[PDB]
Amino acid sequence: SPSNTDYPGPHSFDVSFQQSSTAKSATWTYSTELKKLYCQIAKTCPIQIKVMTPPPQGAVIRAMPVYKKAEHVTEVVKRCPNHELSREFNEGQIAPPSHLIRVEGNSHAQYVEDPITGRQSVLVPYEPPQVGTEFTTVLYNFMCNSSCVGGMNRRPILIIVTLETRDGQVLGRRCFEARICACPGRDRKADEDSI
Amino acid sequence: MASPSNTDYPGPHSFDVSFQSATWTYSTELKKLYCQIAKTCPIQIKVMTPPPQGAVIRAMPVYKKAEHVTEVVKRCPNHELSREFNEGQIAPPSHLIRVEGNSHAQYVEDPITGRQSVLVPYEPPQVGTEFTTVLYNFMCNSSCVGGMNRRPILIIVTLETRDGQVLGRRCFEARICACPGRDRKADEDSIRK
Amino acid sequence: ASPSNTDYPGPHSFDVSFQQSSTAKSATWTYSTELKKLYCQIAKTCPIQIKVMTPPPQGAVIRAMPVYKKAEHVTEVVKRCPNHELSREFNEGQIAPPSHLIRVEGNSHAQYVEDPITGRQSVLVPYEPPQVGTEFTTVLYNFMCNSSCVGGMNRRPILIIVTLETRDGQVLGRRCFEARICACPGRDRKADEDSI
Amino acid sequence: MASPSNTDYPGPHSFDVSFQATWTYSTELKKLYCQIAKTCPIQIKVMTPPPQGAVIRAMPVYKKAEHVTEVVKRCPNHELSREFNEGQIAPPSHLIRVEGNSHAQYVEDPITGRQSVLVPYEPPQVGTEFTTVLYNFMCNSSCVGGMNRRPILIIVTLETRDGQVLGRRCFEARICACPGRDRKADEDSI
DNA sequence: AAACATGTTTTAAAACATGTTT
DNA sequence: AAACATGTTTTAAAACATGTTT
Ligand SMILES: [Zn+2]
Ligand SMILES: [Zn+2]
Ligand SMILES: [Zn+2]
Ligand SMILES: [Zn+2]
Repeated sequence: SPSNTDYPGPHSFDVSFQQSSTAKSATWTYSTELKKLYCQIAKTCPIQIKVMTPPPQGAVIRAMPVYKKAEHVTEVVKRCPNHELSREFNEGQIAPPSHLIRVEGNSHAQYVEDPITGRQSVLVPYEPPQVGTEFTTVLYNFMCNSSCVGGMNRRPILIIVTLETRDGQVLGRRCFEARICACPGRDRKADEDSI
Repeated sequence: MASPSNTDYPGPHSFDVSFQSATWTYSTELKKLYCQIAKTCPIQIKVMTPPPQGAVIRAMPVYKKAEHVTEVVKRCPNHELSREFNEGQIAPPSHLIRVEGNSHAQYVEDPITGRQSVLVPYEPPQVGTEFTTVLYNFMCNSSCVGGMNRRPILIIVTLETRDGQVLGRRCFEARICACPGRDRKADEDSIRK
Repeated sequence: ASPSNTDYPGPHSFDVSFQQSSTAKSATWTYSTELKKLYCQIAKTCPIQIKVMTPPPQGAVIRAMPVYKKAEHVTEVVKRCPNHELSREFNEGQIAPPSHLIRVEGNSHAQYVEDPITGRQSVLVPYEPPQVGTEFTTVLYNFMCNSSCVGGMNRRPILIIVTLETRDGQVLGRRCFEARICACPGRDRKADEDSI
Repeated sequence: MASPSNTDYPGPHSFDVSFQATWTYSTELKKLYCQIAKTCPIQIKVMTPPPQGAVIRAMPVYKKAEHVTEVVKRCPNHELSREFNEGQIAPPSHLIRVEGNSHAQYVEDPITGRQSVLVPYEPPQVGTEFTTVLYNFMCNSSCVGGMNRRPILIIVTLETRDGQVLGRRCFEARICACPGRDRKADEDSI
């Protein structure tokens, strides 16, 4: 299984979330001290990238899901069959109906499965912020609930976003848990009460 | 052309269907069948004069709400592809309704309408029995995402001539769920308005 | 492969049967003919009646071998649970291997045997014709574990396979019956009977 | 010698044991009902600190005189089974085990053949009034080949580094499958 | 024999988790 | 949001099966 350890690296690589409009019906929200994303299915979810020094030539940003619990860590993470086949969300998408993670607003995006591992992940060419901007924003879409039967089956997962050299050398990586449910607002308020 | 009829039609042979926290339960006041997935469901047929020759009994599911009637009712992709319940089995894996205990049961998909149903040759009751019994199995829960997506359905059991002329028809709503007992009681209190 | 359990009267019309089952409510054993099943308390002696219609050959023998009833289990040898196999109780000064489920009492020629390849255990007795004026040759069997013995039969039904054989193990006849070794043969039998 | 004593002896340090489902304890019957292998928390209390290498020993013994002389051990089934015996520092025969303490040491008396398990005594955590010991019982009371439904008593003893007894408390233990049911049973029985 | 004892299974009820409707 | 809907899990109670005690 692939690494899931925070490694800031040569470019002080960092992922973070802009304000989580606590406005009850927020499409997604983020608990900082839980290191957890609460996102509704398919809704676009902006992620912030910051680097302390410019990265290599044609560096890239990969996003890969993986289960949290040790017992499942071995098993790939993809969309449950119901979702993989159903008409919704698939319409005319440049992404394979199996991949749980999609990037929005980037035709340079490119999805991928590893012949060997057969693990699914989406890559995007790193691109520095615009003038007077501190972050590079990447738009993500998560295509199944963390409760789809025939998929995550209510089995927690976490996203492993990593920065890499055009040829796969790991320049940095960060990780957060992701529960994609119907009420991120409520499921977060509650999670913050279990303690 | 139009969506299959759902009006009761006793017909010339006075065709009627009836039912005897168990595997299922039937509310007569709501004409609705509550039952667990894949479990066996006994349905009682009754006629008052023997039906014709190759007379058959066909069961076909169809959505209850007008908003959905035009969509064929089938199993969700999950269940249709799963190994579970489809191992040794002659029912095409997509068919919602199956019949167990009858080797003559034949599944059919309309070449034009694409509708799926399962027929059984009609046979009179056993000697001293008043009912011909048919054993039905329902292969998806009503809530199956990718399938019925909790849209209510009606079962349309129809007595037909060897060549598909309808001789009788009875209907009832079917709610395939995990706790027929609970859910039925729910609907019952719901009207306790 | 798993040994055969089909009745085979054979050339000598070999048959097995049981005398009165004395019901008594507290009988040490009882046999249901309609279920071909023997109900009997552990260790208590169990008389079985053999009958032939023509004398068997020379060193002809009678072998009794237990085997699981259900296909799911047929391949597992039937032996005593570890508790009983190690206990002093019953193994006191016995000539019989402490692991063997079936024993025969009252016969010094009885010989226990474990198949070197199959590992199956059985007990043989040299065949002897009935006493003068008697129609049956009687064999006294003892069953050393209750059916429910954890670590052993674990409530898996068994069948007893009594077989008439040639001095060199060629089978001449075979009869079978289910055996339920329990604490209240009376109760349990009545149970199975009401059950149907 | 004679069979180990079972009389309560608070001793100089006012040694006492008590209890805070997987188990339940009846105070009126001084009897512990609990499932096999499931963890059982027991609360020790002293009023003055025990000596140096002071230890807490737990030893099972039959309750009825008819049986007191027989060592209490695991039935052959459980003693040989792989189940509960895989990676274990406890000898597979010992009825009583302690979980969560690497210093726990099992012992068999060379002469009496009795088995028990000791744990070095340690004062409660700061702001806690009880030292807690986690006990596991590895056979049901009914185990054929073992306890064969003969009731037992647990004898938890506070001892000096060299086995001089400083305090002793006792309680009956019934290891079964439904502590709840069985306890209610004994309660109605009276 | 009848009543009990006691581990297992079956059934029933609540409680959860989480998506939808009002 | 608040209430509901609905499959899963947890807990509780009965019912079994079967050996022991009275
Ligand atoms: Zn899905
Ligand atoms: Zn389905
Ligand atoms: Zn045994
Ligand atoms: Zn044991």
